[PDB]
Amino acid sequence: SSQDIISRINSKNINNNDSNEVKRIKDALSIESKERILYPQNLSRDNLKQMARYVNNTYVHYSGNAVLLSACLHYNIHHRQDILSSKNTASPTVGLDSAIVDKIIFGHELNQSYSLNSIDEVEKEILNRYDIKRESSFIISAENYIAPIIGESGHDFNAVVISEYDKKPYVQFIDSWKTSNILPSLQEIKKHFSSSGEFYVRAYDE
Ligand SMILES: [Cl-]
Ligand code: NA
Ligand code: NA
Repeated sequence: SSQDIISRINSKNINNNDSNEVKRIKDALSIESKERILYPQNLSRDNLKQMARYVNNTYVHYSGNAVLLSACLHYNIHHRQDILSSKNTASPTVGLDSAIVDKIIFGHELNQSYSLNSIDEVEKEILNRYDIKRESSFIISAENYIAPIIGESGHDFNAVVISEYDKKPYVQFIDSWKTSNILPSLQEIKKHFSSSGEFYVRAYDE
């Protein structure tokens, strides 16, 4: 599947209004294809921390862009391998659309949920999907995430359902961009939102 990403990134069939965005992705993205030991089928919380650390290969003093980081991490989780990572030096906020990122990484726009009104409701929706279909990995899009200095802004992050021995499955939120706290608790991540709340969930399906 990594070779498909390479084919799409380099293709000539791109509207030149998108070519700058695609060049930004190309410059940021690294693809490690060497055959290595996979992560386990049943992921641990520790596995998620290692995966989140891997995707964010930005230079010191650069933050990268959450839309690209979250897509990379989602892709890696899906394949149970550290394949994609970002060294993006471009803006954390502007110049990357989730639609273009999804087309590049996954080969299509991912289907988004209906809008959810709180991170609590996100958690419940994800647990519902896990209960019914055992869907366990998602990209979360938030409309009014409070980022340092800039304030309310769109933000993408991840969530994975972790199933530990003899414990109820729980949602682990993962924010590979927020390197101060890459595995926030619900309570912690809620601090970054006021009531101005809108969230969407999406996931890659093969
Ligand atoms: Cl910014
Ligand atoms: Na950095
Ligand atoms: Na935090």
